[PDB]
Amino acid sequence: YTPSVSHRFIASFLFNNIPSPLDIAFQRISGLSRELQTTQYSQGGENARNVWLAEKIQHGSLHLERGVMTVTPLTLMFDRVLRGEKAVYADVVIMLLNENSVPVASWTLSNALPVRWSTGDFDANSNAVLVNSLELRYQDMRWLGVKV
Amino acid sequence: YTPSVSHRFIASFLFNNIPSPLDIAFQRISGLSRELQTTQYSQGGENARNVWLAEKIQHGSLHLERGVMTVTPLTLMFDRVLRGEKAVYADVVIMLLNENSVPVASWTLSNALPVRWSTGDFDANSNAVLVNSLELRYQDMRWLGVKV
Amino acid sequence: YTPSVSHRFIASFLFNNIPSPLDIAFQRISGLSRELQTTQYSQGGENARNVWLAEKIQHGSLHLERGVMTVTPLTLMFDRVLRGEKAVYADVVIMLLNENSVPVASWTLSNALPVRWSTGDFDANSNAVLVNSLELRYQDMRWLGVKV
Amino acid sequence: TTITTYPGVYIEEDASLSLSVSSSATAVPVFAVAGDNPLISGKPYIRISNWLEYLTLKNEQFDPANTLDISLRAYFINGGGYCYLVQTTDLEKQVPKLDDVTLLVAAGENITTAVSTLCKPGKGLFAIFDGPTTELKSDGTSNSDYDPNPFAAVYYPWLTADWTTTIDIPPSAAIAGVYCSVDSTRGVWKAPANVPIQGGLQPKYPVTDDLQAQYNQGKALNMIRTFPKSGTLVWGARTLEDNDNWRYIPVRRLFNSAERDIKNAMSFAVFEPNSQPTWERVRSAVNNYLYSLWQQGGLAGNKPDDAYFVQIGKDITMTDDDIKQGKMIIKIGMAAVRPAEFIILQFTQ
Amino acid sequence: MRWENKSYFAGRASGLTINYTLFDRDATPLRASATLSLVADESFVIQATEQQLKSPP
Amino acid sequence: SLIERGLSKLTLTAFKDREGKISVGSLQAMYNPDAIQLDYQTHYQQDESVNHTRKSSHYVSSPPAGLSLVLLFDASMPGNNIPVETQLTTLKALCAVDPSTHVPHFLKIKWGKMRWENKSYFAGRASGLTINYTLFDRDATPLRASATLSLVADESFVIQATEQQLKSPPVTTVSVTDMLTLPLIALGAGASLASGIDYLSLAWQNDLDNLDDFTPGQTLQAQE
Amino acid sequence: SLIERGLSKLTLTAFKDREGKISVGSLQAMYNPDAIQLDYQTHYQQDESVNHTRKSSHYVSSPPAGLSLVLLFDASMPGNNIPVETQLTTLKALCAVDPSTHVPHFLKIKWGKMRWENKSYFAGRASGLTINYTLFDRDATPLRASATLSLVADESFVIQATEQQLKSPP
Amino acid sequence: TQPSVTITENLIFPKQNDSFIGIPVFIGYTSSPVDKTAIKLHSLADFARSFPESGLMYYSVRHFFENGGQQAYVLSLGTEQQLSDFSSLITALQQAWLAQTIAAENDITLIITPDVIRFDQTEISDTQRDLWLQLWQSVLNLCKSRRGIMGLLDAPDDPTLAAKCLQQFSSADRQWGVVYWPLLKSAYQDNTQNPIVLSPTAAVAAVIQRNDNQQGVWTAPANIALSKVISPVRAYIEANALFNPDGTSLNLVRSFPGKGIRIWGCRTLENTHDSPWSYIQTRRLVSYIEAYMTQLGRAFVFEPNNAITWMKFKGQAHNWLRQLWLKGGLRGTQEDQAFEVLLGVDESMREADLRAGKMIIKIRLAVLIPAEFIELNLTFDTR
Amino acid sequence: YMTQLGRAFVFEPNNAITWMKFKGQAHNWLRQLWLKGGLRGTQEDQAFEVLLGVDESMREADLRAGKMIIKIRLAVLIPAEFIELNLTFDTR
Amino acid sequence: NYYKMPGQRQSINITLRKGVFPGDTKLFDWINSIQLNQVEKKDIAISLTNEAGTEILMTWNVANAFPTSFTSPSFDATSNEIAVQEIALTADRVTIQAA
Repeated sequence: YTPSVSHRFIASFLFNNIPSPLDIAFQRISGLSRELQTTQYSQGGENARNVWLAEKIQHGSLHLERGVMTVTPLTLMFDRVLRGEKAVYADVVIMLLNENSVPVASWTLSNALPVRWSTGDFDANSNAVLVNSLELRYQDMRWLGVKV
Repeated sequence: YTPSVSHRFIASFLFNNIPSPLDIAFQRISGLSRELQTTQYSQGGENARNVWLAEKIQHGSLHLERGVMTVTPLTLMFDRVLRGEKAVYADVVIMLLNENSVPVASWTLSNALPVRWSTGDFDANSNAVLVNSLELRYQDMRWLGVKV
Repeated sequence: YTPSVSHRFIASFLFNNIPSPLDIAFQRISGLSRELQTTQYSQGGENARNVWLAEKIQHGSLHLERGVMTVTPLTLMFDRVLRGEKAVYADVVIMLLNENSVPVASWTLSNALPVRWSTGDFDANSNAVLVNSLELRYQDMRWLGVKV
Repeated sequence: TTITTYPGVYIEEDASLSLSVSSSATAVPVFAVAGDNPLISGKPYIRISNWLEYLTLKNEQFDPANTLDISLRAYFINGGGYCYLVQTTDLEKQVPKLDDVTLLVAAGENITTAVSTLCKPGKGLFAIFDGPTTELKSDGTSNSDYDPNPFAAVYYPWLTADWTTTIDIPPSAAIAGVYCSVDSTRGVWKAPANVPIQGGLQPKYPVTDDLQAQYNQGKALNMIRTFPKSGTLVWGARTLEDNDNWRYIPVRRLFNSAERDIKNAMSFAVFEPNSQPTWERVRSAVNNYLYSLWQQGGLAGNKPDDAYFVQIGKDITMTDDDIKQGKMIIKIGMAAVRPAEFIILQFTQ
Repeated sequence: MRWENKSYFAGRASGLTINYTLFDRDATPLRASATLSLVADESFVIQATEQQLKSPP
Repeated sequence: SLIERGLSKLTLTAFKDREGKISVGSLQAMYNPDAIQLDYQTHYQQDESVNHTRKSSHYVSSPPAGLSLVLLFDASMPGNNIPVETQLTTLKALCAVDPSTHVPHFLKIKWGKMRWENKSYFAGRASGLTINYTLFDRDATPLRASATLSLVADESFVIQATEQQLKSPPVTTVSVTDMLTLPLIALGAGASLASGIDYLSLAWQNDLDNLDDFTPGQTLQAQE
Repeated sequence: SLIERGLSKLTLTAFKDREGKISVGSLQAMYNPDAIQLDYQTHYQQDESVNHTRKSSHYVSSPPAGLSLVLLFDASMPGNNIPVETQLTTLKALCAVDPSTHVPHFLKIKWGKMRWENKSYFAGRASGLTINYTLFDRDATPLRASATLSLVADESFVIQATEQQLKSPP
Repeated sequence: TQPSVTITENLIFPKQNDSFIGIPVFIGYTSSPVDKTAIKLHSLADFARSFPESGLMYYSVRHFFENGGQQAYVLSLGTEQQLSDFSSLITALQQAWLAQTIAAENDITLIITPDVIRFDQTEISDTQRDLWLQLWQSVLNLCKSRRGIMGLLDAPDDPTLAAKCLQQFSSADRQWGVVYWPLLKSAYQDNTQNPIVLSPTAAVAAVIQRNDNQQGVWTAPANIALSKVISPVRAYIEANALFNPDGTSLNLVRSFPGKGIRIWGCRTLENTHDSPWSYIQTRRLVSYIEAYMTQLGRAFVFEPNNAITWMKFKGQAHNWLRQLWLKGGLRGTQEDQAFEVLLGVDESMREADLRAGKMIIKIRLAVLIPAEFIELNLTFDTR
Repeated sequence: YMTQLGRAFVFEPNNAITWMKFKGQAHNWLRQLWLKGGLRGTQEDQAFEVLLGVDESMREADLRAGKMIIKIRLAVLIPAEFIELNLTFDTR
Repeated sequence: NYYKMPGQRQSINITLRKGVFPGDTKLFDWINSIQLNQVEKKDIAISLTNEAGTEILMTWNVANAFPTSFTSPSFDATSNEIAVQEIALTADRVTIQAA
């Protein structure tokens, strides 16, 4: 029942089934969530119970944080999409590592679309690293591993 | 009149009337509430009193918090529902334990439907345990015990 | 002109004109308020004054908090109403006591309807007493006593 | 079934009753039983913990034609705890052997002699009698056979229910259940009256205000009456002595409970040196208990100085002769709260 | 309440809408609201008297 | 309730004829509607006169009463095994044109103790049926759909005739009490009659010897 | 399902005649609609009588059933290579007036196991078609467009006759 | 004998749980002998189950049920063979077990004796006048057996004798007695086809019980039409001496052209001008308020006699009275005018009262007055 | 049903936690059947009742023997076999 | 105007210091008996005494005290002291009685 820490993790991006070896280090990755949307229904004479009806499933978005560094393939894809060029999908594999760099838990995302890139403020009174904030929207989620 | 502490509790999930022995430990369970919806009515000549009319009863949701651990039947049920498969129900019994592990208070929820699974953030600067957040919506609640 | 403290008080519930002796101790009782709803009217040539027209009177709600304890007649009434059974009324008398347990100020509420029962969260990291939260909606309020 | 051979599920189709049991330490009754009862024959006493234990020991189905069976059913359905069964002829011999017994309940028997011997000051016992089985005499002489004992009370009339036959339930069995419920709920200082009688029990005869007016003074009888909206209630809380002290059951029974609790609190001082350091330890124990009792609401007074006092010491409570004889003497005085009994409505236009 | 100089409103129903919003388990209606609208239809005797009162012969 | 707490279900029954003597089929709703609306309208025409200053309006044919419901059909949650398409097919078939009479079926709506304006049933015919499909499976099987139903009242002729003559009997009977006069008796007896009755006609029908030839406790009759 | 989990696609087919003996073309929707509405109406006339106090109404002709859909066409996301103009051109041509019969084509709507009230198809003719272009390329190529389609039922005479005599046999 | 649908002449008697403010008891000789207990009847079928359908008692009970009655009690003094004369009936009503049986039953609120009509009334001697005075006192003594019971009384058939009885009646129990006059000619017929004459008190009791649920206990039960009544025995023109605005008076039962036979009075026997119990609805209203405060007071017996207990009673009593005032049951445009409740260690009691174990509550009420007379003064507009 | 539910608790620890799990589910299923019209009663306590405890249904001797005793009470409906109609005249 | 009144009384906290004796673990056994929120509460009395121990002069009474902390001796190899344990108690009331 021993739980897992949340400060050792890795992410990999595959572009046309080629993994990117320079895009695995991130300061922060947001949590992944799935929600089954439901609507509550009320009957005529049933005034003490509730009925919930299932609907389509909503996936969350992927948020990453990273400092300013040399241009990598992930940056070039993000620049191209936000430049006004043809949209391109990417596949992302997020892995949670143990003390032996073995992924105990892993989540795979299909057809991730880059949709937002923001950068931190230029502040003359600050002592901080300039950090890029990226957001992607994907079509499907699937988890593999011995833990979850 | 001696009150009860809130840091000793157990939760049991029954799938097809078979209890799950590995799904009894949780970091947090949200409180259970029932509300009687009412509408205020105003008469013609009555300007000093209020009249409240009863309506249907609204049940709250069940929220659970747990760390990342080995795969258990509760996890497999949640994954199946959120993967787009047929919806399935579960029965949950929440018990408040005393110093002798005797449930002084207990609440049983009928036909609980998994509707959400979320995980914590992967933060490289944190010192924390990765925690899953689960939410369920049930049809009815009934309480049994000697204290409430 | 000596003011009164707000940490010594008592509340009594009457069911069918029978007081409940076990339902007098509460951790907190919310303040009782009355409001005269008004709408502002403006004349044609009157641009410097205001006119307020009176309307019906709105009463507030009654909120109580209490720890988990042995089942009492107040608990049974609340459970019956929130289980879908026929709605029932109760009369409440709130008293502010002085050093001799003499009620200097008292408020009576007519036809109070149980509308909400809630309980605190089960926290494994907490050091606190499990607390029930009850709310009732009544028809009329009337204060008696030498102080107010 | 009762013979378990294979692992799995067994099916029974029985009709045995099932009740609930409370726990009150200040109400531990002893039921007088006729000697002809097979269950009690050959034993000094029998302790019954619940209806389940009694049915197991009886090894028979519930018989409404047995006076002892209905009395225990009425007693347990009213919230009574564990009790003792003692034959009537053995009361004066076996009751002193039992240490936790507080109530002496006449379950339809004649315990006049036992009460006159056991229920005395300092013994910490209270007796519950049975009223006459006939109609109340309007001359006010239906209570002539009861001794003016401040440690006893009488209840009238006998009760019947759905499961009744030519024999009627004695009122003592149901009342003793009321004592257990009131003590565990509101304390021993609250009057064991104005409370509903559980089950379908109903008085066999109707008593009006005029009838009760004769038997509410002197050797007073406590009535069980039915009121239009409140059902069946216990109407009366007076002992058999009409005095400024011990007039009411709550005052007499509160002192009985306090004397027992204080006696247990400072029983550690026996076979200790009879010197001042021991006396201070005993005073601390007694004062600690009395303050706690006042906090619960069992004593009258706005501050503890108005509710109780404890005195112990040389030349205050004891002399040289008392000390040399091994005697330690303590003075305790506590004020009890007396209930409101008569409500008067004054109407005017 | 006076309905334009008279203690009563004389007329005939022109519309009635009933909305049922709450039911019991045996479908017994527990809450319902009725919207009622009438059109005036007065008596001929009162009209004649009021006419000859304000315009006497 | 009085005995048990079963949940009464709304039922729809169809017949070929107005009197309901040839059943067609039935359908029980899987979910009761949470709101039911009944509508009554009636029209009047103002009276225009060249010589009268009276203000009055006379009655004109009132449209039939209307009823509206919304039913929900689901086949996705556990315990809901009846396909949505089967229930929707049955519901539409009951509201459709009969192949024999060439007119739509006559319907009855029953639900527990609910009374639809003095009767345990609402008799009428479908005037509108809208269906919205909102959820489908991967093989396009409909999983959720809601049907909006609206009917117009169409009652039986036999029930209408009996109720008419019950409240307006062809012959009425009265009882004579103290200090009653013949004009007073005719007013009470003639109240229920369609055309009333006069004191002379009432006397002739009862074969009275004179206008005061009756005693208290006697009974009198009045015809049309 | 029972064998596999493939996604069925809604299809639209056109014919020159009512019995569907001459096919014209077909179009498979690239995105299934998320909602479908079916509308049925029927009219009654109240009976007026000078000597009868009965209240009754008699049936007047009912308008044909209506169906409404919304289809989405996209040519910007990856994997969507069929041009939007081609799909829209095909869709209208199926709903347009036939040059030989001088009347609009007869349509059939089929989609998986969906039953359009006791039949696996909806038979009718287009009564309305609204197209909204919302995204264009730099050369004005339409990238996104939505078509709102509404039909009215027009069934075959042979099926109507057979069903009539099946339920009311001679 | 297979399961089937069949027609039966039997009757079912399910238990009834309804309650009413005013329940009468019929005291008189019945057809068959019974025990000393009071039988409760929920309909005319219950009477037939216990007694044969004949005699004066049967028709009085039938008249009660056909006038809107719902619940009644029957107390039998013996078999009909034991009726001898008027004085014997007075002795029978003066027995000792009658008061105990009535007091034991808490539902009885009204008392009716249908057997006063049987005996002859052809002599206007002072012996008869004394006999009637004894009967009224005997019934009023039964009402004193428990607070809140009111007796519906008969009057001598001869108006001159009845007027004599009203003037010479002397008692301290006037406020509990109500008298109606004259006898009624019911719609039922005997074996010789003659109409059966009944006392009006049977129909009045049904009216009182019905009126409480419809209009309220504070509404006068007068000006209400009776059912199954052919005609009063004597015309209204003979009762000009039976109404005294400043003395004892009857309640006339009278007929109108087009309105039927109606009750035309609401006064009790209370002859004092300034006494507050001159009207039946006023006396019954206060007994209705007393009954509730008795029920509320019972919950505080054997309770601690402190200020907290008093506030619990005072809060609820003030709550209930305000609700009744807002329903039109009390007179006053301000809340303090309608009622006032006093309960305290110095407002209503003293320290001696607490020592004795007493708890004294002071209640003041303002009641409404019926409209007995309407005078119209018509004057010309000086314009 | 209770046989199938009971089988899940064989060879399980005999403590208050196990009893509450059975009691919660059994009370859950019976109420669902009662609300479907399968049991007679206007109140929930009238339709059924489940007792399972160390003193409600068992004793310490039963626990030592390895037993677990559940007491269940039910109220069932009665069919309508005969219908009798009594027709009387309205006395008005 | 300016009004001042006493408020609510705070809880009483007590510390006791004792040496470590062979075979004695009574104080630790008390604090180690806490299960979840249940513990045996004891009354505590401290008395100023006659120089010979046979007479009491003043008594401090403490009601319903239960332990909240226990401090073991610190093991120092350069010290010349006696092992001393400390216990901390929380109570409700304190009263002073003059002998």
